[PDB]
Amino acid sequence: GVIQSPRHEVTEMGQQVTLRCKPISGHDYLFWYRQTMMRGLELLIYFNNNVPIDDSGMPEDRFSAKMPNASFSTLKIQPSEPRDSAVYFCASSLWEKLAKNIQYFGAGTRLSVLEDLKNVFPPEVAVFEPSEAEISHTQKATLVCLATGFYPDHVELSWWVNGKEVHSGVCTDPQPLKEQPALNDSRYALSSRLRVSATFWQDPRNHFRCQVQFYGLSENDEWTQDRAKPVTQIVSAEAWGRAD
Amino acid sequence: GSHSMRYFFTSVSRPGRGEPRFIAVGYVDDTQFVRFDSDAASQRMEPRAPWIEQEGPEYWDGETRKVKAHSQTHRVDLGTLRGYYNQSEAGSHTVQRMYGCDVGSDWRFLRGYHQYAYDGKDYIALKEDLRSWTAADMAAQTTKHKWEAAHVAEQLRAYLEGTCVEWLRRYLENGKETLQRTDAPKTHMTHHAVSDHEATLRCWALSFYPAEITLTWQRDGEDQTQDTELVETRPAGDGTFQKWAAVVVPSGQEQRYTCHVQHEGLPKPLTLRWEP
Amino acid sequence: MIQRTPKIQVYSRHPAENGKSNFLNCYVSGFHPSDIEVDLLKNGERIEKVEHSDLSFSKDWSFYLLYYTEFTPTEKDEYACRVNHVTLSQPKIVKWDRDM
Amino acid sequence: EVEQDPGPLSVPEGAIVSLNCTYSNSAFQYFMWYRQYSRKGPELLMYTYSSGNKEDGRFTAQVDKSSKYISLFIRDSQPSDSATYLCAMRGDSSYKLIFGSGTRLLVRPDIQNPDPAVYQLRDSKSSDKSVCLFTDFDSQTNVSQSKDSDVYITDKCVLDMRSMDFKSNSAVAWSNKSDFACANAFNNS
Amino acid sequence: RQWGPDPAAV
Repeated sequence: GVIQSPRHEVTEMGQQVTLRCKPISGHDYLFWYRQTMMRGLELLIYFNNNVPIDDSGMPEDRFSAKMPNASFSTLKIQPSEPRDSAVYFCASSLWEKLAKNIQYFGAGTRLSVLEDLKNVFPPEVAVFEPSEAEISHTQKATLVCLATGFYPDHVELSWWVNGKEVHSGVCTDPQPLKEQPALNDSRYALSSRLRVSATFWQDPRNHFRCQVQFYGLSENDEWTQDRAKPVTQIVSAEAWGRAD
Repeated sequence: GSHSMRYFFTSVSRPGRGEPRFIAVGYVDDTQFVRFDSDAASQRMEPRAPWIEQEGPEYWDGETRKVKAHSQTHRVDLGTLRGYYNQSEAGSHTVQRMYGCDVGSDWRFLRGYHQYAYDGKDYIALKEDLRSWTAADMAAQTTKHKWEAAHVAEQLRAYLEGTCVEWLRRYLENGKETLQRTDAPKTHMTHHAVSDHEATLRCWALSFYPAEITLTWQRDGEDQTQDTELVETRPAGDGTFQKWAAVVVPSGQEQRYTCHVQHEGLPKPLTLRWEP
Repeated sequence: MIQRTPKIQVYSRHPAENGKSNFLNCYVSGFHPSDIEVDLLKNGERIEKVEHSDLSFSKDWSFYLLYYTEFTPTEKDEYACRVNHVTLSQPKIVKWDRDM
Repeated sequence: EVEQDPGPLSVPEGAIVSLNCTYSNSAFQYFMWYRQYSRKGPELLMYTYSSGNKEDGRFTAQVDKSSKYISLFIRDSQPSDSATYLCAMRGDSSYKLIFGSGTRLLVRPDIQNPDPAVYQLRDSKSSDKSVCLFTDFDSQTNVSQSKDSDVYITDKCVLDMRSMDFKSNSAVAWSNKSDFACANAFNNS
Repeated sequence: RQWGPDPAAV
């Protein structure tokens, strides 16, 4: 389907941000939307044959969209500002699908434009092993993963076992909650959960790993604090099978 | 009397310049009220009758983006059609569309229509019933299959039976002293000799609205079309119209001929005889 | 892939009176395709700043247009409409005949 | 403008859910509903051209152009119906959609075998630090916020080894220190 | 008022 990039952008306000979209091959309509994480989408603009048709929703100022050819569209913000943070969605269609109200959506660009990159923090991540009580109260075994201390909030948590990505038994939180709701802009935490039988936990061939992808600074960004550049990273923790 | 709303669209490809030329006009009856021209500077639907001027910015924004979007369709149609008929890219070609709504004296719906032409010939038309298409051609057949698959008829039927006839009523009301006025024709007659045995009588009708009139020469109370010539009725330029009708007669007996003038604004049909 | 030559009617808006203000019309119709050129002439010389209506078309798909300006007819001044179009191999002139 | 109540709606599985929107601009003619899981794109559900009522499976969408009011009903609602629901509409002049602000829908799992149990778990490495998970508890149970700022409680969440369908709720709380170690969490509503 | 948002392609 529709392909967007980047999937994630964290930057300081003042910076030029550019978002990109490739519609589905053959689609001659393309839409840019924005969703501020509170509400519904709004249409920013759409194009038909690379020509802008409805512009209504474009901000009066730092926003401009182009479609230099049928396979490629950009949306530019310059300069960017914190109020710009949002999930920007691209979509495309064809007449015959739009007549039945059908469009095809990209996976989105998630954008945080921050005032001070000095607030960016990677997560610390830990794994917790199944209770010495649970195992035989229930005959099932649950691991807990706990990502803490991160800003901003662009995190993706996955479980792997024996080195293959795991879905069943996994419940990761719907929302990452504020470590200090006191401050509007505050560090975040998030948990997940993996359950298997007591018999899978107890056998020693089994490598459980909580993998947390964090999105933060990139190569381009300046940094001069004493701590490590809060770069986009995979942070992870680990645990092993055993009948202890 | 009955009424219509019609839109006319023309795109002409132009190899070696950048875009097709695209001209759109709208009429209610015989009076245009809207235009768009892809070469003009405004790039907006423009008003051409005082009564659409009262429509607000939503309407103008909406009408202008529908008409630009329509010319975008025709951009694609020009290239598709050159391909259907295997034509050279060197040549300039024409796409025309017209669609509309008639209502009767009671302003209820009578019929809708949507017709399409390539190089000045019939391509496809929505049949009366608004469910169904006729196609001139095998190129037109594959478009017809496209249109059936995408339920084009259905949307057009809803437009034509709904919005269209509805907006026609709304215009007839707002423009009533312009659209619901009849300008009865000012008539007169001229004489010129052709030959020894022959002279021509020309019966005139001027400043009438709407354009329909019937001009007929009788001879001793009876129709006379043998040696009768009507010119195409023609715009005066002021919103009114003009037509004349001529008869070729054995001269001397000019008085034996009567011109007969029928028009909506004429309580009774009008009779005219040359008095010298 | 087909052509039609324009009909041409030249006429005034109001009955012509020498020395009185009026509009000279040239109405071209029946033609296809749409490009045409039309000049109004005063004694053979082209009148500058003519205007025209928006291109429309009839039932048979042929085009029509009204070209016009203000003018003030006189006893001796001749007027005419000059039309060129792919179906013509040189511009066609039709003179205004005020009885017409 | 399109007014939509934000909710959240919390409903027990099996319940009929009703969602709606009102608008003010006549000339909206196409009315639609989207479902959006959290962190994903909006998925078209149902779409009604001026046309009153439109049934599909457990979903029915309706439109009343007089009262400018639009609705979606979901029969026999299920946990996987949990999502925010958005209504969107347009006229015939643009493909521009106007959306309402969304309604968040929670369908609470029906726990057949509730087992209100609080556990502790070992940190994977050299750390006498850890968390207390409340699990296996009931759908009527609201895991509410904190008293002080030095414990952190995440909301409940719904885990399922699907096709082998055993469902399960779990919260998590934690603190840096002994002093509020597996102490009160207090559920109230 | 025109039919819209736009006509289907030939």
